[PDB]
Amino acid sequence: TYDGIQRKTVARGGSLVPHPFGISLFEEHVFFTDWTKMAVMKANKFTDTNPQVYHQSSLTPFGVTVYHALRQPNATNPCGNNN
Amino acid sequence: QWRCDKQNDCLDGSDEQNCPTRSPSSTCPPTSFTCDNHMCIPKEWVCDTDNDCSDGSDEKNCQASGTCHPTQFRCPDHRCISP
Amino acid sequence: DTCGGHQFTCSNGQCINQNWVCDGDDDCQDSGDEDGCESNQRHHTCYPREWACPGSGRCISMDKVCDGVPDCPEGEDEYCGTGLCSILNCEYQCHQTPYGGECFCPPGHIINSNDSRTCIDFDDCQIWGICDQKCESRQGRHQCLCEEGYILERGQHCKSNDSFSAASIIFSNGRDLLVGDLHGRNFRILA
Ligand SMILES: *[C@@H]1O[C@H](CO)[C@@H](O)[C@H](O)[C@H]1NC(C)=O
Ligand SMILES: *[C@@H]1O[C@H](CO)[C@@H](O)[C@H](O)[C@H]1NC(C)=O
Ligand SMILES: *[C@@H]1O[C@H](CO)[C@@H](O)[C@H](O)[C@H]1NC(C)=O
Ligand SMILES: *[C@@H]1O[C@H](CO)[C@H](O)[C@H](O)[C@H]1NC(C)=O
Ligand SMILES: *[C@@H]1O[C@H](CO)[C@H](O)[C@H](O)[C@H]1NC(C)=O
Ligand SMILES: *[C@@H]1O[C@H](CO)[C@H](O)[C@H](O)[C@H]1NC(C)=O
Ligand SMILES: *[C@@H]1O[C@H](CO)[C@H](O)[C@H](O)[C@H]1NC(C)=O
Ligand SMILES: [Ca+2]
Ligand SMILES: [Ca+2]
Ligand SMILES: [Ca+2]
Ligand SMILES: [Ca+2]
Ligand SMILES: [Ca+2]
Ligand SMILES: [Ca+2]
Ligand SMILES: [Ca+2]
Repeated sequence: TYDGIQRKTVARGGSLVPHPFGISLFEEHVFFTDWTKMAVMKANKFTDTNPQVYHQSSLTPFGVTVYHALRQPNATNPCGNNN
Repeated sequence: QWRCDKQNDCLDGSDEQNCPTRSPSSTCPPTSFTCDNHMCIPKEWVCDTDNDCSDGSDEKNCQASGTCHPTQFRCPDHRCISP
Repeated sequence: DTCGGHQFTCSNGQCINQNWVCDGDDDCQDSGDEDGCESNQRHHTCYPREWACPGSGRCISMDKVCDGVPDCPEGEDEYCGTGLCSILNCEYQCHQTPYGGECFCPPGHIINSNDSRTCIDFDDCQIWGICDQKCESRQGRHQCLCEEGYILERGQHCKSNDSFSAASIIFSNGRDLLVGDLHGRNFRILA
C-alpha cells in the first residue's frame, strides 16, 4: 500500500517471472515486460500462477503503459493561482 | 561493424542485402550448452533466470519436472545458480 | 487534527511518524504499523480455521500446528494437549493443540467470538482478491463496489464505462514503439 503496511505476492518463480523490467496496471490485469521471455506479458492483479503472453519480441522489451482516461483522473491544481 | 546486423543502416539496405552464414557442423564442447541461434554457453549458466544467449533458449524449459545440473546449486523456490 | 502526508493514522484516531510505520515495533495501539510487513503473512487476525500464537501474533492453519515442524514465529505450535475441550461448552468442535486444545466454529464462513465458547459469521471482504475495488458486508453475504468511472460485472469485477474510448496498450520492443488493443489482436507502430 502507499504506506508499505500490507504486502502481497502476485507471482514468483524463475520459470514464471524470470527477469521483469517494466510494469503497468489496468482493471483486473497487470502488464509486465520480461527480458528472459523477451516478451510483454499479462497477469492477474491479485494472484497468477501462470502468466500469459500479450506480445512476443525478438528483442528485449523495456517499457509498457496503459492508455485510458481512468489512469489519469482529474483533480484541482493549486498552482493555478497565478502560477 | 554495421555491415551485417539486425539494423538497416543505409537507405538501400545494402548492408543487409547479403551476408555470410555459419559453417555447419561447428563445435560447442561437451562441457557447454548450445542455443538455437548457434552460440555456446556454459551448462552452469543455463537455468539461472537470466538471458545468457540472446535468443532466450537457455531459459526455455526450466522446471519441466526437471532438476538442476549436478554442478549447479539450487534455491528451494527460485532458481539454479552457478558454483 | 488529521495526519499530514508525512505521517500515518491509526484506528483510534492517533497519528504516528511515517518512519515508525514498519520499523518492527507496535507504535500504534491497534498494531496497525506492522500489519503486513512480512510478505504474504497476516498479523492479529485469521482466515476461518487458522490459529495464532503469542510469540509475534502470526496466524497459521490448524492442521499444520501440531504437524511436527515449528510454524509459529517462536515455535510455540510445537504441547498438543486436549484438556480445555472438557472445560468448554463451545458450540461446535475441538482440536488437539498446545495450551490445552482449541475450539472452532464450522469452516464455511464462520469463526470464534470473544472466547472459543461463542461464534460469528466470517469477515468476508478480508479475502485478498474477493473484489476488484471495494467490498461491503451483507446478511450472510458480501457485495462489490466500483468507483464512479467503472461498472460492475460478474459479481466480482469492475469494467470501465463505455463513455471512455477503448483502452490501449503502449509498449516498446527495443527499436520501436508499438500501440495495441487490450484484447491483444492488433498492433501498429507509433514511432
Ligand atoms: C476529466 O476532465 C475532462 C474535462 O472536463 C473530461 O473531458 C474528462 O472526461 C474527465 N475525466 C475523468 C476521468 O473524470
Ligand atoms: C465482544 O464483546 C463486545 C461486548 O459485548 C462486543 O461489542 C463485540 O462485538 C464482541 N466482539 C466479537 C468479535 O464477538
Ligand atoms: C457512464 O457515464 C455516463 C457519463 O458520466 C453516465 O451518465 C452513465 O450513467 C454511466 N453509465 C454507467 C453504467 O455507469
Ligand atoms: C550459409 O547458411 C545457409 C543456410 O542458412 C547455407 O547452408 C549456405 O550454404 C551457407 N553458406 C556458407 C558459405 O557456408
Ligand atoms: C564439433 O561439433 C560437432 C557438432 O557440430 C561434434 O559435436 C563434434 O564432436 C565436435 N568436436 C569436434 C572435435 O569435432
Ligand atoms: C534431475 O534429476 C533427476 C533425478 O531425480 C534426473 O537425473 C534428471 O536427469 C535431472 N535433470 C537434469 C537436467 O539434470
Ligand atoms: C488534516 O486534514 C485536513 C483536511 O481534511 C487538513 O488538510 C489538515 O491540514 C490536515 N492536518 C494536518 C496535520 O495536516
Ligand atoms: Ca546493418
Ligand atoms: Ca549468469
Ligand atoms: Ca541463463
Ligand atoms: Ca532473474
Ligand atoms: Ca518504534
Ligand atoms: Ca512500528
Ligand atoms: Ca507445526
